[PDB]
Amino acid sequence: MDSSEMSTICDKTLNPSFCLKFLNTKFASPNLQALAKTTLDSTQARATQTLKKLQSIIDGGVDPRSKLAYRSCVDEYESAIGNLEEAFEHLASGDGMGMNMKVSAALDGADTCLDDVKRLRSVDSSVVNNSKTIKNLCGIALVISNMLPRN
Amino acid sequence: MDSSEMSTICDKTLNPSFCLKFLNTKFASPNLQALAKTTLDSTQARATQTLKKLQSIIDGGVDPRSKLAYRSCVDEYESAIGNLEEAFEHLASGDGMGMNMKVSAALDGADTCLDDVKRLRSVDSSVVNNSKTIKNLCGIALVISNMLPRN
Repeated sequence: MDSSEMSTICDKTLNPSFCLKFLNTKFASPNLQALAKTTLDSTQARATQTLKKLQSIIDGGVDPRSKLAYRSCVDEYESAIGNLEEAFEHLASGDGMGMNMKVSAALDGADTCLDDVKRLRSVDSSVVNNSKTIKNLCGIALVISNMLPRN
Repeated sequence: MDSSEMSTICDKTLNPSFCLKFLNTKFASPNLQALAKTTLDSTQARATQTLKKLQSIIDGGVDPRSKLAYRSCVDEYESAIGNLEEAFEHLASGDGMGMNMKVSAALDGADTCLDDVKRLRSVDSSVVNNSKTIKNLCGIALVISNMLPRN
């Protein structure tokens, strides 16, 4: 919370100290774990969505050529999901090293689906955006995991 | 979130803009409603606890003199709870005016239990602290409600 507004508010109560301690406790600047935990939630969500949509596009039928490219993405994402899950376990264990390994793996995954899908004459934007989004997110996670305190 | 750390983090990703937009969205400085909403939650919680404990002290028996002072507090708090509930409805409706009225009412309530209980030779600290705490909290709410945009 803005140190400004916080003081602008407490400096009007019959007990600034209490008010300041309360607001600071309630709206504190995020810690590294929390930043990482949020980022992984977003990536896991995004990935899950992509996997549900890839399966969909495939289930409704598509030309032999696309169906192959997409089936590729499906396999890539199933791995990605798994890696992200493990990465979450590591973040929980405070293992930034382990987390970093895992997220990198997922990032590739996302990246690979993109490749396996670029040469298509037409692609579902949903899958492309999500894959790029997931790469951006994963990038953030990688940075954060590095700042996690090591052994 | 610290504009510093935020930049310290995004300035290491292959896409600062995205990362910055993400983190800023995810960990944004609280708005007035949110500050008020949190404060009321804390006060409502605190009040409810006090009421459950006042009833308790009374249910287990106490000398005629204390039982009267406490029964007083019970009535004061039952009103306080109600006022706080209404205040919550107002905050929801964006009625800072209405909210302010209601919280003031509760503040008194808290304050009154304190009076009705000071002349006792001995008091349950739990009830005293909670009442002072609730007054501090209510104070914050009063300030905030005033900054809520008016008609």
